[PDB]
Amino acid sequence: KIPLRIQEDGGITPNNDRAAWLLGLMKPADPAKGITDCYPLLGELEEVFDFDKLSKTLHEKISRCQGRPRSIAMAVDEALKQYLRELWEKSPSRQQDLKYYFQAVQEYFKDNFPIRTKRMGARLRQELLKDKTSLSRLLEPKHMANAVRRRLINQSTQMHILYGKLYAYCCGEDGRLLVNSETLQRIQVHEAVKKQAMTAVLWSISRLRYFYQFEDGDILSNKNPIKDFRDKFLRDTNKYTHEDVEACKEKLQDFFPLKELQEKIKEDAIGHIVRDDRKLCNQLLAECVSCIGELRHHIFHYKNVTLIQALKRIADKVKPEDLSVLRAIYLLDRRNLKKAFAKRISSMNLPLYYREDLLSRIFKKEGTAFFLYSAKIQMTPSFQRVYERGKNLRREFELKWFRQDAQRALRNLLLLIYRHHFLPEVQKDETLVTGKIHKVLERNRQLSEGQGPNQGKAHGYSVIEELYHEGMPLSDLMKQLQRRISETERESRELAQEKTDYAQRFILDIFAEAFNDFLEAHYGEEYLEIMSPRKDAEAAKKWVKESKTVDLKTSIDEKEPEGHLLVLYPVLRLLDERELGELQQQMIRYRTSLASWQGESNFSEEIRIAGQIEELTELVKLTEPEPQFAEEVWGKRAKEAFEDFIEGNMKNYEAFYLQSDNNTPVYRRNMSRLLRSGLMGVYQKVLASHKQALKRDYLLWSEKHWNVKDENGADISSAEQAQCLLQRLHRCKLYEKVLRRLEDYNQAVKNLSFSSLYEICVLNLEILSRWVGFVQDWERDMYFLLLAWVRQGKLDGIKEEDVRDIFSEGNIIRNLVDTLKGENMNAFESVYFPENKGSKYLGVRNDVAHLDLMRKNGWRLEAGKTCSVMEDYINRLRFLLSYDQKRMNAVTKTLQQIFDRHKVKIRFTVEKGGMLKIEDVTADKIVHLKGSRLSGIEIPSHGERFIDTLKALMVYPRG
Repeated sequence: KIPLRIQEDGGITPNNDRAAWLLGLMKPADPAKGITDCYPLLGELEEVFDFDKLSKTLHEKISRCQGRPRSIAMAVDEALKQYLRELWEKSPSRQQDLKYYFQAVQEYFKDNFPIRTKRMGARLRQELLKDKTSLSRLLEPKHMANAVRRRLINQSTQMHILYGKLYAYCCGEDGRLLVNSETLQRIQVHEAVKKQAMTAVLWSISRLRYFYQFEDGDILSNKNPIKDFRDKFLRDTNKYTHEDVEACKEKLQDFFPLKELQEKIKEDAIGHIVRDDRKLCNQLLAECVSCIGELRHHIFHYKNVTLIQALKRIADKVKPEDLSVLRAIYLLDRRNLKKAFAKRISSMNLPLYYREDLLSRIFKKEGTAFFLYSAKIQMTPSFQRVYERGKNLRREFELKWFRQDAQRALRNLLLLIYRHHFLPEVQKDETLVTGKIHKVLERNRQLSEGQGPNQGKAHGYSVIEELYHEGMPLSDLMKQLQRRISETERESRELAQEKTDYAQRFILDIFAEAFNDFLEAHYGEEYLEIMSPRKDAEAAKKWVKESKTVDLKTSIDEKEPEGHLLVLYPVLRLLDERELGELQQQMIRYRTSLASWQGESNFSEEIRIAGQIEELTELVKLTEPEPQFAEEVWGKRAKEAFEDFIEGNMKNYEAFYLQSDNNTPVYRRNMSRLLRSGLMGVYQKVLASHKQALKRDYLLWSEKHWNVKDENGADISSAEQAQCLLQRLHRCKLYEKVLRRLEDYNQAVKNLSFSSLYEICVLNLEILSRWVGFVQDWERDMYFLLLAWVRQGKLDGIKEEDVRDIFSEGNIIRNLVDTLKGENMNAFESVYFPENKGSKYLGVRNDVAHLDLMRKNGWRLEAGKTCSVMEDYINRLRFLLSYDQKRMNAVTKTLQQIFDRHKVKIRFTVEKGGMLKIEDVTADKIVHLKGSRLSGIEIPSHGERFIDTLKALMVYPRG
């Protein structure tokens, strides 16, 4: 049962004694009164509960355990139960509160002194029990009393948040969602999509700050100072010279297609605006502000329970009539779906490995069924996972497919058919996927019988066979498979991974079989040409000239863009590829969850609109502008962004930057991506004393001439021979230097080509995006916390309306301080951690939400501070998220996961007062020839320069 029940008169009543007890725990007291504790009942209980005698008795019991962690744990638990029992017996008047208090202390002692060590944390705690200092600290009467209080306080806060969400959704005006068991899941799904949508909005505002060259101010506000600045921006010739105009147009080009728009109008109402460079930039920026500004103050607030309803409301206010420039760009990019696929084909070396006749055989065949984006539902595997599983399934067999730059082109070719042609047909008919289920199931049963009886436990598809009969559609079984994943994950973290693996393992098998069969029925004879990759220089050149003939099929109307979809376009076009993917997956999860529901609203639009948004996301990704340069552009932003990272002068290193064009011409693809991210301003100040392009790396690349010889004594003079030599041994110390030389060669080429710097730039944006997500979780939690406090008369002088003004006006930190005064401010501050006080960690939300780390000014400290900038944010963020646990300690857990993804390791040390300091960032150790014969060769996954320059970013100011 849900611990709260929604009444007919608008109130909410606890559904259990524990719920009411946790609801009534908090009772604010003003500093004028003697009471300074917001939880006086806890004070009375800790006065009753003598922890000194507990500590003394437990120490005496442990003294006879001879230091054995298991014996110590048993002694503590028996003495615990004894002491709890006489405390219960001699205290009859307060038994109800004591019940929950012994529940809390038992939970604490079970967490710290685990009886059962089937989990890693329990084993680590038992190992820590060996240290005398650790046992002495854990036995402290006080420390052990404060932690018991904190566990009770955290439960009270979390139960109060549940009150806020139920009132905000199911009791606001007319009960938008009927109260039921499924209510909690529906609210979580609605909140998840909104926060991600809000997260994408904050990333777009950074670009507006970048374009206007304006900071420390709300660019989206309509007050007289800021509004006047934007209206006359880039208009006055006296203040904004033509060179200033050129710089702004260059930044906008990386995101919006401007040269294409100007060319189209010249070939052919709004021509006067576009023909002038000054007016085109001014008008386009203003329309983005109007769409983003109203989008910011619509996702939250209460007239729109769903994100879709918030989009319709903005569409009515912001019509396409004043969005004329946005409409023109939308129509151009939708119409330019011919070139978009043409450059996509060339980008993956497709025409430089295959002839035109075979390429036209697949794509252009009496009208193609290549759709831009299928309505593929959640859990459908991506191409990469199925391809890796396909070869592994072939590995044991070594079907007719999944056979083995040559392999890169084959993977790229098979990706295009999978995601553009195979999936839409799977959506139409499900017999391709559902019909192949039995073949996978029968194969695994034979595998199980091939093992010993002692190893045949936990058959992989045992549960799947129970769920599966003959007749359900793919989606229905897909819902069934997802149903088992969600239900089991709530039971145990250990079994969640072991049972999410068996579900996904079957998922990879079933899709591979259908993909193989589908290819036979459609191509048949072009098979042997597919895996016959032939290099051809002249083939690529003709495809570049003769292009823009391949066609795609979309459901988007070609004449009238819809009102709601047009609002999203400035937000989507101002995001990077990493952010676009994250938002797209949320709509897939949102739409899929909606389908399983049977709510009494008939929907019929949320499902339809969500599919439209996903298709629009794919269109934006394909039509990404690709301006090479305009001759002078090289002697511009591109030049004044990397000269400080290169030793000597650009006159040197001429051989490396003037190689064959291929896919990396005189302009580096990485060098263009670094500028687009907008972080080069930060790196010119932080990583200034780290030369990315050195002479030592250049000398090693050009003058190759290794002393190494082959197995026959012949010298190696090219990396191609060594790679063949390295792979030849793959299929003693002589090959020690062979792979070491290649690894040292790779580090030089990665440093010179700026591929090492781009790795950090992707790494840096992953850290920032996670911190923005933490802020969104905190902001929505405080909204529901204050909402419940206003109800049932817990806050004073704060009416219902004032809370909505704090979180829906701007500068939440400022309004929260002003509105909450005296008792309320003290009551609100009783949930966080005073670990190192500071009394200013609430101000880190502005630093994260506004993305101050993406600017030169944001990378600065104060006189008092000593820890580095990255170390500074972590401490405040941990304090900010200290209102509840898990999230507080997830700041460093996700940071380690992100570094793990890049094959790097980071370590943190606990200082005095709980402050965390970065000790070192060490590279991983990838092993080749593992286990086989000699001990596995250990080599770092990254070079010396990459680790050193990554270290400086993490500790910019100092240690």
